[PDB]
Amino acid sequence: ADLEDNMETLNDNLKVIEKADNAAQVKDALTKMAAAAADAWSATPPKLEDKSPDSPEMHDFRHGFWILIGQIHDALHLANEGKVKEAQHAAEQLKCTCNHCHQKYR
Amino acid sequence: ADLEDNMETLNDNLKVIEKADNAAQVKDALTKMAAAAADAWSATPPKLEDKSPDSPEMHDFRHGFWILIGQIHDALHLANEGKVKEAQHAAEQLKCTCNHCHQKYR
Amino acid sequence: ADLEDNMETLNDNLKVIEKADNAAQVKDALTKMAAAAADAWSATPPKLEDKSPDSPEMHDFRHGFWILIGQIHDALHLANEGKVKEAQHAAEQLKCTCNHCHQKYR
Amino acid sequence: ADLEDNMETLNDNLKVIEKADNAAQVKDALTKMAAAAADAWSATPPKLEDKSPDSPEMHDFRHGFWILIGQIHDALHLANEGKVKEAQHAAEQLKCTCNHCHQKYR
Ligand code: HEC
Ligand code: HEC
Ligand code: HEC
Ligand code: HEC
Ligand SMILES: [Zn+2]
Ligand SMILES: [Zn+2]
Ligand SMILES: [Zn+2]
Ligand SMILES: [Zn+2]
Ligand SMILES: [Zn+2]
Ligand SMILES: [Zn+2]
Ligand SMILES: [Zn+2]
Repeated sequence: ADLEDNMETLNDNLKVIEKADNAAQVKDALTKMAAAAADAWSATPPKLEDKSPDSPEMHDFRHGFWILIGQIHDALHLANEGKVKEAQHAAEQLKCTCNHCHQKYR
Repeated sequence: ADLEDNMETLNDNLKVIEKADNAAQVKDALTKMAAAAADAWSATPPKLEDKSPDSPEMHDFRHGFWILIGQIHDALHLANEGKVKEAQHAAEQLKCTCNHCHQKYR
Repeated sequence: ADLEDNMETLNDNLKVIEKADNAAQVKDALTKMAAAAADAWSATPPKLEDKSPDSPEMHDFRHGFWILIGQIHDALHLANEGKVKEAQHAAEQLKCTCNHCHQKYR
Repeated sequence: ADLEDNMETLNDNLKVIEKADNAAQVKDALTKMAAAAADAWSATPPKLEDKSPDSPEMHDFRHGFWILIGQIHDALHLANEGKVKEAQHAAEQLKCTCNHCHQKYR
């Protein structure tokens, strides 16, 4: 697993999608992101090691991945339909979710 | 890790919600189901062990957990809102997802 | 935009989906169901005409459609992917939602 | 009915959340946005009047509302729970959607 590695996968596969040529490239990218995001679910981050897993921050931290997992789920559907541009637009809109979690837990 | 133990978690906890006397017991059990479902997302079941990880069956398999994870998410909100009975309903409505996936790959 | 006709639309198109021969027949059916569900969202059922629209019953009632709308939304993706059978399965799975709402508000 | 009636409500209720006091003020405003979005789903904007209802921009348009509705839905929960801080957040993340869909039809 490892949290840092999962974030490597996310950041890298997002870039690919920004400069992807076709739907197939977008599928493969989003699919790998989905796996990293699901894997990162139960990772206790550095800045929350002193709290209980029952804490609001840990529930809020896990809540962030629910949002990310859902967006990728739906974004992959667009890719499967051959809609490269609206898949790329949805890939871009993950950033709002990425930034929100970082801004207060990273 | 073990997919068998992930289903054990999902089953056991679904019974816990079935008879819970307060929100805390529901919240906690739902949280355990979420971690299990997110764990099980990456797995490869027995009937598709030899088959490729990129097969239509495996795409639907992963998709089934995307639905379950998404339902567990909304249920937990309902529990967090103190709406215990509605969370218990929502937990019952998961069975459509459990059964649909079982009807085939189990 | 009557609630009875909206429900007539849901039930009739659910039958259409069961015996559909192509993706477009499923797409069209789901789109009609999507409209009926979006339309019925602001409705008040006979059992709660008396009650205020800000009551818990109406929140839970309206919330029922959020789920149905969400489920239809997803099943339409499956239809657009050419996954007709899985779209039919997802349609079959809607009845957990249909029955949950009827078992109390019908 | 009426597009402009629906859309003006969305930015107005945003400004309540922009600087609200409590879960009360936020929970109310969001529910009005939930009714505006569901009513807007069926509507046809002026720019793509000539294009078929089966247009791929009508689908971009409709799909854009499924995401807004879905995001409203989640912010509403956080407000019910008493997470007034996080409901604003989540309400902040709605902007990525608004301006995206606006980057064409507005
Ligand atoms: C929480 C809910 C998060 C979401 C959603 C995303 N990220 Fe994240 N990220 C998060 C944490 C707590 C950390 C710190 C890891 C650590 O051990 O310090 C990160 C880190 C990254 C990094 C690396 C930064 C570093 O200091 O090493 C990257 C490159 C990164 N995150 C990218 C990223 C992307 C692209 C996301 C969505 C598309 C995303 N993250 C979501 C917490 C969370
Ligand atoms: C696929 C998308 C699945 C979903 C969603 C759920 N389950 Fe499952 N389950 C699945 C498989 C492939 C199997 C077989 C595992 C094996 O190796 O035999 C199972 C098995 C179970 C079991 C039996 C436990 C065992 O001895 O292996 C239970 C009790 C079970 N599943 C429960 C369950 C519940 C409660 C679910 C949702 C609420 C659920 N499953 C979803 C595949 C999938
Ligand atoms: C509430 C959240 C509901 C959901 C979700 C669904 N239905 Fe429904 N339905 C609902 C009500 C309150 C009523 C009664 C309408 C009235 O004024 O009497 C209905 C009614 C129907 C009917 C008509 C049956 C009758 O007794 O007259 C049908 C055929 C029907 N509903 C079908 C249906 C289907 C197929 C749904 C999902 C796929 C569904 N409903 C969801 C409230 C709600
Ligand atoms: C499409 C998928 C849209 C989304 C999502 C949002 N908006 Fe929108 N908006 C859209 C259109 C096509 C129009 C033009 C309607 C018309 O005929 O005038 C609008 C208009 C507005 C307006 C009115 C502007 C004015 O006439 O002065 C407002 C205030 C507005 N939109 C706000 C708004 C907000 C706050 C949104 C999300 C939070 C949002 N819109 C999403 C298309 C779409
Ligand atoms: Zn979608
Ligand atoms: Zn777009
Ligand atoms: Zn909900
Ligand atoms: Zn209920
Ligand atoms: Zn889906
Ligand atoms: Zn199926
Ligand atoms: Zn949420």
